[PDB]
Amino acid sequence: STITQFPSGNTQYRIEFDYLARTFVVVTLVNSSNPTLNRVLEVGRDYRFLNPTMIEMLVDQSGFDIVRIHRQTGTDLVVDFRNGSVLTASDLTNSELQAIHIAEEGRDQTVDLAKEYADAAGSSAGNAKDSEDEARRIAE
Amino acid sequence: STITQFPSGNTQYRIEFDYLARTFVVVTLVNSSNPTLNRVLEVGRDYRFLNPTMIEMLVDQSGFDIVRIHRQTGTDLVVDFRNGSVLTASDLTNSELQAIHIAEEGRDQTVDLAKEYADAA
Amino acid sequence: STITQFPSGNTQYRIEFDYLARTFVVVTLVNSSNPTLNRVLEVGRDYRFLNPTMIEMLVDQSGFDIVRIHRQTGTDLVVDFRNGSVLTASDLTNSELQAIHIAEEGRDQTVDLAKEYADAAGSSAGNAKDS
Amino acid sequence: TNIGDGQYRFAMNGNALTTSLTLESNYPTPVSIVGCGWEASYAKKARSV
Amino acid sequence: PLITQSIKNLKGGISQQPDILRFSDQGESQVNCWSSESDGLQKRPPTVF
Amino acid sequence: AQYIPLNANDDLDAINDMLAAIGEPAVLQLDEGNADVSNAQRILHRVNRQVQAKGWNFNINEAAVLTPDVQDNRIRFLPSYLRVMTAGATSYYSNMGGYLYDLSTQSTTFTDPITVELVEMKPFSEMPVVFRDYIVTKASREFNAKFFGSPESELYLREQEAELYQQVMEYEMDTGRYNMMSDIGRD
Amino acid sequence: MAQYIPLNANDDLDAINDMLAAIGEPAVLQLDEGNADVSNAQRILHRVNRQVQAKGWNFNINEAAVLTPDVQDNRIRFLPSYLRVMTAGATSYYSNMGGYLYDLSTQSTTFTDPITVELVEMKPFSEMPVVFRDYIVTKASREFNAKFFGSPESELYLREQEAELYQQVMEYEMDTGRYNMMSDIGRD
Repeated sequence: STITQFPSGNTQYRIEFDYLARTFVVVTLVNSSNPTLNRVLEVGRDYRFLNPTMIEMLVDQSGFDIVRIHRQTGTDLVVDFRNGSVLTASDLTNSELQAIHIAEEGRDQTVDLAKEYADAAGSSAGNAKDSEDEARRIAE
Repeated sequence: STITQFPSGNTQYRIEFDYLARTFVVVTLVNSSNPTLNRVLEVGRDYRFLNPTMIEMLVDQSGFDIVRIHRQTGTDLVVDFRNGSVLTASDLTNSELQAIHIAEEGRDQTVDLAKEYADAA
Repeated sequence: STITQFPSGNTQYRIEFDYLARTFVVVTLVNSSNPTLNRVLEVGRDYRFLNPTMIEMLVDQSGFDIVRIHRQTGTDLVVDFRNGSVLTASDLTNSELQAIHIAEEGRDQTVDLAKEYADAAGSSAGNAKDS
Repeated sequence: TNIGDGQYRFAMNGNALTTSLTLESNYPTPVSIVGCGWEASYAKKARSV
Repeated sequence: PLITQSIKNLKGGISQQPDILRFSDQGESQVNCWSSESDGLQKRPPTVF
Repeated sequence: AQYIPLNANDDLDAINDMLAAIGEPAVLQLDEGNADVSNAQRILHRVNRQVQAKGWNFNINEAAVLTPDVQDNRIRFLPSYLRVMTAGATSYYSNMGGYLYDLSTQSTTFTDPITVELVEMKPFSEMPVVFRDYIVTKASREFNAKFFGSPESELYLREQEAELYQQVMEYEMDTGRYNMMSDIGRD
Repeated sequence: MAQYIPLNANDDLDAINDMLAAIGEPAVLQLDEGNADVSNAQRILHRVNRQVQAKGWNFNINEAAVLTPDVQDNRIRFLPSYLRVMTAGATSYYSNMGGYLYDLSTQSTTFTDPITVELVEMKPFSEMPVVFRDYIVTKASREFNAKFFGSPESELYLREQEAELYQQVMEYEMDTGRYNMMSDIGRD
């Protein structure tokens, strides 16, 4: 849910996930055939925000086919607890949200590479084991 | 762990892992011969809850041999902090256990499945 | 990172990642030639903690070439909260850091272990087919 | 440690001839109670006197 | 409509005055009874041989 | 989230809803309890029986065969029967000593099977939802009125009951079509 | 969020917190099960949702649905998620009898071939349009106030709120469908 891809050619695109800061959003141009010519866009000279959930494009989309948008949260802490201060709800809320988000992209990343390897191994093992078991049992 | 398999031909089954909400439990019937024959059950139509650690099935077990139960934690908040309310330890405990559970499942589940298939062969 | 390699035959070694407890760090001795080889060392009789950033080998053999050091965080609540106690910043920090560390651990070892388990199952099917 | 003042309100449902209330504490902290009260709904079938 | 009244405790004994002048705690006859101070009417204890 | 319930039954929930009118909590089983749990069931059963015996499009069975005995020619009168009539004529049927009596012939001796229209009774847990809600509200009104008079618990149940009655009406009107123009045709 | 929608919200907890507001008490912050109020409120909310969903709406009525019998014994089950069962344009006789589909016209439960009907199923609370959610919450709050705690000023306002929401639900309903009365009547 944190990775989205759209066809290239339009001028306006949507954002379909939550984010804590505007610097956690990355935009990339993708060449499906040869994935060695990808380029990363930067805010201010390539794209501009319009509202909190939609952006615009200001560059030439020639030679590319897919536009990819994904989220990348940082690792540095946001709130700093110090003795003698006063406890407030907002600090706890932000602290919780950061960890939940990070775990989200971690799982979303790992499942992608895990699943095909897993079910390929499983299907091969099951097919082979059944073939061998019944084939040998019928003979004797 | 976060995955379990049981033989079919029974009426009741046990849940051993830990969860925070009853909508985080998934039940699936498994066919060893063909992976494509696997199908996912659905609450109310197929099974019902007796007590926090009991389920009763209501469908027939005709062409299946393995029953599989695993966990999938949600993504929405369970505890919300507002000023002027009473705060206890269980609140912090659950608010942290959610983030622990998500990462644990995401790291473990596929590898444990590899365990079971590989040593089954 | 989380995975490290060092050549064998050195009294002193260094760790390069943070941790929450000395029990989390796991060190094992590595030989590339034999996968069925590669035992794992233990505290006390095999190595001792000189400096929380240093490590030294008490006993070493001459049948291995590489040592393996990697992190493995547990899935238990380090901090405990009870009524009628005090709240400290250290608990609030470490409790959050735990899940974060788990994330990069899993991100690294999952895809790596996939190869060994998948091709082990495949090889087992392979010899099972003909014999 | 948290030590302060205030007021606490909770819910009590049932008939007045069957419910009961209790207080307990085995923590290393002091305790002090001042007052209490309740609210209810009444129904009668015959004037007194 | 309906009127009602109640009696709190039965601690007085018998009385032989006209009924208009009696109190609300005095009955008419009382045989083999014990008028305690905190449990109301009871039955007298037995005798051992 | 959601509200996946534990050990759901269609009778205990109705009893709990009836108890909620006064303002008491819920019970876990009906095997043991005080007078109230044993006071609500009678009213619920009576209201169910009374409502079910009004005639609806899914109750009335036009064709039904009753078969006499073989030893002594008579027909019994089971206690589950509610209405006995005839399709398109006048009828004279009644009960006399647990048997079927025909006033026209003044006899209780049938010889061949008869076809009539009758309405039977069903358990509470198989009626459509709207009927169940209507019955529960109707029972709750009486239960509140007879044992504990509160002026705020009333004045709301009537308003709810009117809407439920209406809803039952439009539900009933949609099962059948009832076109008057039928059975007419000519140049 | 101070400006935009708060992040990762929970609908059921918000509904419960709004329900408790009519009494005059602060939030609950966990939605636990030991507390007395939550258990009482949840049943009322569920009942109101089920009752409101079962009136028939343009986005809720599936005209053409297929039911099929199993193999061993020719019967069709009656799931507890069914609300209304009717026929498209003719009189129908359907009911439940011992957890099975019963046809009064033929007096049997021996369907042999797949049939087509028109039915209405139930949906989770969090997957409904906004105005319906607000209407349901207000209706549930009225009952909760009426039965468990009698306040004299919380009422006399919820009634106006309910009427105003009912109107809006109505013109929302009339807008999805066009309903032209002409409907293909043409000739020279």
